[PDB]
Amino acid sequence: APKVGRLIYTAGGYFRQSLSYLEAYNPSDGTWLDLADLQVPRSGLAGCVVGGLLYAVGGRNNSPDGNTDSSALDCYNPMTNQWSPCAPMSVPRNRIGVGVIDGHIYAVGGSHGCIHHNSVERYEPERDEWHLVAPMLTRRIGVGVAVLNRLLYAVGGFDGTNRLNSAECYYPERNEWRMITAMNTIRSGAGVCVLHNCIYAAGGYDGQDQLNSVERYDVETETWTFVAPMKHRRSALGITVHQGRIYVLGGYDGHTFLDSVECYDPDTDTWSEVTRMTSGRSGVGVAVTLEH
Amino acid sequence: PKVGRLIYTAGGYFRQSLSYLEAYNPSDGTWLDLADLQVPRSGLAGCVVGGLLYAVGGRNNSPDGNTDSSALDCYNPMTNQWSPCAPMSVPRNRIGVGVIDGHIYAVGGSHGCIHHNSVERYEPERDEWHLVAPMLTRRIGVGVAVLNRLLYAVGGFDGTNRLNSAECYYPERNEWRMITAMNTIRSGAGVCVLHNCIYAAGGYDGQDQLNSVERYDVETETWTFVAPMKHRRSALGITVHQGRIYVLGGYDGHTFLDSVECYDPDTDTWSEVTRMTSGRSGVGVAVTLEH
Ligand SMILES: O=C(O)[C@H]1CCCC[C@H]1C(=O)N1CCc2ccccc2[C@H]1CN1C(=O)c2ccccc2C1=O
Ligand code: NA
Repeated sequence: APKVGRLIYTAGGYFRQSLSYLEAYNPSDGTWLDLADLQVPRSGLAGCVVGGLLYAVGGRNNSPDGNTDSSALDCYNPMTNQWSPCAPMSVPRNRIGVGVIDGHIYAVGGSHGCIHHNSVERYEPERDEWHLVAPMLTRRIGVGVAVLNRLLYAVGGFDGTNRLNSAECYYPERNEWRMITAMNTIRSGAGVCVLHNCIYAAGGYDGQDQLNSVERYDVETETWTFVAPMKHRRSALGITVHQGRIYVLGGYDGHTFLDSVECYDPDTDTWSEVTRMTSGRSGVGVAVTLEH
Repeated sequence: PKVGRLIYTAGGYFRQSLSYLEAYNPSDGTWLDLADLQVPRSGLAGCVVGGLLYAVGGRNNSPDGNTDSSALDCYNPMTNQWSPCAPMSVPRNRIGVGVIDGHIYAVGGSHGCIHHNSVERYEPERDEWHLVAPMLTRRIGVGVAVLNRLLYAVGGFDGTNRLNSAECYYPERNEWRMITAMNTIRSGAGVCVLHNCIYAAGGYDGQDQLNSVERYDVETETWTFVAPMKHRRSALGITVHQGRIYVLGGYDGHTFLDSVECYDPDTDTWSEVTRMTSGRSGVGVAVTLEH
C-alpha cells in the first residue's frame, strides 16, 4: 500500500546570496511546484517533515550588506501554503544537520560565527520547546545526519581545524554518543541519508576538491563500502529518499552552482539525471512527504 | 581653489567582486576608465594622501572562493598604475578609513568570523603599519569621518547586533570615547564631513536598507535628520566635493544601484547628477584633495 503524490521539497539555498525559494518536485509525473517563499532567506539550513508539516532549521542569511546566523525554526503547512515561525533554538546553527526520531526534531552541530558546535538539542512540536540533549564527542559543521533503527548518526563535517572522516551514533534512550567506524573519505557538507538499512554518504568536500564518490555504512558489518559515484562532483547538496531511490539536489562543485538532480537506483547501482532545478544553488534544505 | 578634481570609485561588487577603477569629474560630468585593480575586491575603503589614491582592505568574493584582504595598494594618476604597499597586520573586510596628518587609519572590519575592534595606522613615507589604541566596540561595515583632527567611527556591526552607536578617537592622547548614539541603527552607511558636521547616509539596520540621512553637530552633541535620498541604499560609497555630498552606488535589497545622487546643504535636497557605467556596491571612494 504505497502512498501517492509525495513531494521532494527544496527550501532556501545559496546562489550569489542566500535564497528564500521553496519548490517541490514530484518524482512520479516529473513536475515542479512554486510554493510560498521563506520569510528570511537562508543557506546552510536543513529540512525535515514531521506529521504532514515541513520544517526549516538553522542556516545563515548571506547578503551583500552583511551576514546573520539563524537560530530560527519555521514550519510550512502544505494545506495553507504558509510559513509559520516556531520556537527558536538555544543557539544559531549554520551548516546544520537534522534527523527525526519519534516525532521529535534533532538539531545537530552547525556553527555560530566562530563557535563550531558539538551541542545537540531536541524539538517537541506538541509543546513548541527546544531542549538540550547529550553533546557530541566531536564538534561538527557541515554534518550529515541519518536516522536508522531509532538511532541518530552524525557523519563527517568540520571541527574548526580538521575536516572529518569520522562518525558517531546517538542513543536516545541512554542519552549518549559512541564513535563508529570512520569513513574511507574525509567529507564535509556531504549528503547523508538512509536506504535499505544502510547509511549513505554522497559527495562533500575533502579539503582539496568537491567529491562525486559515494559510500554506504552497513551497521552489522561495521564497514564503509564505495558504490557507484555520482555524475557531477558536489558539496553542500540536498539529499533524500523516495520509494527505494536516493535523490541528490543541487550543490557546489568549486566553481559552478548545480541545478542538476541525480537519482540513484540501488538495484542496478547506477546514477541517472532525472530533472533540473529552476536555477542552480547550494546549501539547500531537502525533505519528502512521509510514507505512512 | 583647485579645479579638475576627480571622484574615484575603486572595486565593488556585482555578482562577484570587481576590479574597476573609474573617475568622475563633477565639473563637466565625464567618466574616466582608469587602470584596473590587480586583485578584485569589495567592502574596501578608498582615500587620497599626497596625490596618491589608496585601496585598503576588502574581500575577493567570487564563485571560486572567498578571501579577505589585508592589502594596501597605491594608485598613481600620473602613471595610471597600481603599486602594492606594506599589508595590514590582519585582513579587514567592510573596513572604514580616515586620513589625519598624512597617515591612513584602518578601522575595524572583519576576517572571517572575527569582527575587529583593533585599529592600525599607515605611514606612507616609511611604508609601515602600526597598531594604535583599539576601539571600545567591535565594528564592521563602519563609516569613518575626520573632523577637527579627530577620527569618528560611526555605526557598524559587532557580530551580534547592528549598531547605532559612535565613538571618537583622539590621536594625541591615543584613546577612544563614546559620543551620542545615532537616531537610527546603521551598518554600511555613507559617512563623511560637510560644513563641520558628520553625516551618516543610508545603511542596513538588520531589517531593511535605509534612505534616511542624519548629521552630527559636534558642539550641540545632537544627531538631526536631513532630507532623505531618492534611493534606499546600503554598502554605498560616499565623498565630498566643493560643499556637496556625493553618494555612489550601493544595494537597495533587490538591485545594485548605478545611481549617483548629490546633496546640496543650502537647499536640503538630493538630485541624481550621473550614472555609473554599471551598478555596484561596496565600493571604495575618495576625491582629489583641496588646497
Ligand atoms: O555556509 C556558509 O558559511 C556560506 C559561505 C558563503 C557561501 C554560502 C555558504 C557556504 O559556503 N556553503 C553553503 C552552505 C554549506 C552547507 C554545508 C557545507 C558547506 C556549505 C558551504 C558550501 N559552499 C562553499 O564552501 C562555498 C565557497 C565559495 C562560494 C560558495 C560556496 C558554497 O556554497
Ligand atoms: Na536579502
